[PDB]
Amino acid sequence: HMPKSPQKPIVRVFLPNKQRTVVPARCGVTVRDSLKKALMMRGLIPECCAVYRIQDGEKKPIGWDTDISWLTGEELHVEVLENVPL
Repeated sequence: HMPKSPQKPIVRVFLPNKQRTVVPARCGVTVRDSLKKALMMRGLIPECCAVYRIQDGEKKPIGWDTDISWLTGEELHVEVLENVPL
């Protein structure tokens, strides 16, 4: 056994209903494929969830299929497009 080793570059994603998670920013991997676990455990599909970052005080939208490496050290916030789960 060894202690935790988070010595990797990461991204801070805030999930709906006061939840949050941190994922390692890897080159080649998309934000979608990174947060797929977080979405799954929340029961949310990527197409019903919107992501944005804050730059110079402005909220700019982000595509799920963008490489998470582009967001190394960014704090993301998720929005629910349709709250009622069908």
